[PDB]
Amino acid sequence: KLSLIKVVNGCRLGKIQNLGDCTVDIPGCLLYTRTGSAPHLTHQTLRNIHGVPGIAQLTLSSLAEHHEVLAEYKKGVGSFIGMPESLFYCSLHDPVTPGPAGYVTSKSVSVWGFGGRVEMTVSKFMAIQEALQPDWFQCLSDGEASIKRARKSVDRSLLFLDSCLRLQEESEVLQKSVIIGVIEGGDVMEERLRSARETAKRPVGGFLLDGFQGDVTETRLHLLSSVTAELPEDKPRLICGVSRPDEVLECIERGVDLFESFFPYQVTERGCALTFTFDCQSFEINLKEKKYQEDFDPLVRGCSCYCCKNHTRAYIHHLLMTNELLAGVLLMMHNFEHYFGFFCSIREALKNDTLAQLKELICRQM
Amino acid sequence: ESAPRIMRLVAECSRSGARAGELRLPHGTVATPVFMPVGTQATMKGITTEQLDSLGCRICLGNTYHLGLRPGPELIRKAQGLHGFMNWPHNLLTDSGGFQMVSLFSLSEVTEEGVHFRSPYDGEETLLSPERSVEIQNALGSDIIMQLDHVVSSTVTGPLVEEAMHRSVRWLDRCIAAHKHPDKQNLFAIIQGGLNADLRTTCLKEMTKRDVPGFAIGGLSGGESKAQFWKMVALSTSMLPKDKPRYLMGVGYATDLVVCVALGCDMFDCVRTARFGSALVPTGNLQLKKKQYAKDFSPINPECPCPTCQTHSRAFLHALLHSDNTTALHHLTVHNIAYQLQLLSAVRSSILEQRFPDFVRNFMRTMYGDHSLCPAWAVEALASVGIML
Ligand SMILES: Nc1nc2[nH]cc(CN[C@H]3C=C[C@H](O)[C@@H]3O)c2c(=O)[nH]1
Ligand SMILES: [Zn+2]
Ligand SMILES: [Zn+2]
Repeated sequence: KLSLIKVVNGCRLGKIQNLGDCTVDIPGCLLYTRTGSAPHLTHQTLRNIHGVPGIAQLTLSSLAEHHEVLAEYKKGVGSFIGMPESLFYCSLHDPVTPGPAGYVTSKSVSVWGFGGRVEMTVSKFMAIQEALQPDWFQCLSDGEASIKRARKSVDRSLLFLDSCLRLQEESEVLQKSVIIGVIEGGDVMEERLRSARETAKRPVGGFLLDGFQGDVTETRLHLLSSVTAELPEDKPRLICGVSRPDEVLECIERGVDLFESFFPYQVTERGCALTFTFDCQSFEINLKEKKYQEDFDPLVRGCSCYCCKNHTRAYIHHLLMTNELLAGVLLMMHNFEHYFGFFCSIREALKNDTLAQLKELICRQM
Repeated sequence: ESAPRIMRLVAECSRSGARAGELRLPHGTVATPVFMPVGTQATMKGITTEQLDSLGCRICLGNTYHLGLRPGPELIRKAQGLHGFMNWPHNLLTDSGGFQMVSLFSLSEVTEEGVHFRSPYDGEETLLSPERSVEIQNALGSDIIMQLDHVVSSTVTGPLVEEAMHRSVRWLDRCIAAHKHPDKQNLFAIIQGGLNADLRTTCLKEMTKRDVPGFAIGGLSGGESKAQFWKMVALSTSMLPKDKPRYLMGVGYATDLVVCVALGCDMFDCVRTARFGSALVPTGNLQLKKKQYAKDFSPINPECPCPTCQTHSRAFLHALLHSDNTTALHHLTVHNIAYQLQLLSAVRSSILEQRFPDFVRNFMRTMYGDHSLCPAWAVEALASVGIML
């Protein structure tokens, strides 16, 4: 149940209900995870971060190769990885490490985890989801269309969508799981509208806007707003591969609700800390730089995360130079806290009608 | 007119040498016997100050040689000492900087002036005198500092053993004279003398004439036989003052710990099994990379209160060891430190409750089985202090 509050300049402010029956604020982001954990964080350290999303993103690519053990476990992936109190959306691909392209046919899609290619027909896909038991999952889809190749991306995804719906209708396990429809069609306007209008015909719980990643062209942004125009209002709109703050804001203006949070993880992995301001009148610093060796300030003055309240730039610099994993822990805590705080500021700006100002504040720092 | 004692004894076993005490240190009182993890081992594996505190750690080690390289003593000075640099509020113990974690390829021969470091590719050498070792540890600001000693392997023989032992006495005196603020840091002597009972006896007799707040037992755990190991430990505790702490360096195996507590030791350190996938348990260890754990959905130890055992299954740890090894190594290191701290907490509770002999018998029974299956040296060491199995 998606209940809106306002649509200020095409931006959807609201909350999703009946999830138990937990809730998720929109616009918002999903907690990014790799192979069943928020990277470098635990239950304890995650509890201190403020504004943690209600729902966490898992990827088939990192879990598919663990099918056997999970089916034996029976109680689903959330319980298996030790955080059963959380909601999980299971997408097909990891946004950071998607794997080699060109293995999609009208009959199977392949993902790569730590080991070897896991090729999945519809049956195998649904059999894996029966073991994972996520609350939401992306339906199997062809997102590799990037003219005649775009027509196929729609039809394969339509074919996968209806087969998965059939199998879900007769699977007791997947009854309480919500399928997300996937809009394809690549960069061909005609197919995007077709995928949009045809996927909406089916009773999916939400929509995934696939193939809009950057390298984000204003051409793609036009397709995006044209696609969201064909989509109903009462259903959530997710997007994949869009996480940088300026891109997030462009997509929110065009009706997109939910975002992946892989951006703060990427910042962490290169030894960097988010510093961009998101409240009042450079977006990151590289803690490996020698200028931080004697800098005893926190990463961000006034930040409330455990890293900033209790550790210095100097210390984190040292930890990176000696490759201690505590560096990645403290950077992940700060970067997630900063990024979730950024989304809190978006929802507050929408409430107060100041999103245009926040966009200029973000875009002058990126 | 001796110096004030930093330890008080709260209970003693009537048969054995087991002691339960408290160390009144500038960053808090520490219950003994105590296992002291290396702080950088935990942080290298992503363990925070909060997590290490949460496990019950109240004193941990800093490695002076490594800290002297990165970030260096001057920077730790500007950072307000090691406590401020790493944001650690409890106690710290640092070594002299001349031996621990120093590669033999990096050392030239010891002289009376001190230890000599070599720099790569025929570069110039660096001296570490006893006076400079104390000054470095003054800058680190740790609560316990160790004398600079002349360390030789426990399996070296010949005149070098006696030579190094006597130089260690002389360097002790120089460290005492250099340490101008015993009201702020506690300097410990280190007994040497190898496996030579006469040399170690001499080192014990002479070093205890120096009024330092505590005594460590060095030179052991370097490949000697177990027969010789425990007899040297017992020789040492028989001559170290009862009213000061006994710190046994480089002993961390659970069975060794329990036996050495029974011989009268108070503090322990040891360096790492988590990298092989091993989880410490009361029957020894679990090798979680083995296929038999792939579908084992129970925790490492249902009675372990560590965050790994209250959150995760063997099956999940087994999957991560393969798929996300860095993450698994965090979880295993947290549990392995927890196990060591819980072992010593349980040891301490048994001495306060006057049931240490029964605790040892339960420990050995769980760890080995019948008396015949227990290590022969441990049976003999324990029998020498009235604990029969
Ligand atoms: N300074 C100092 N640090 C120390 N750490 C551990 C020990 C005791 N065990 C080491 C010494 C000799 C053995 O071969 C073993 O390698 C020690 C010491 O005797 N002196
Ligand atoms: Zn912060
Ligand atoms: Zn545990």
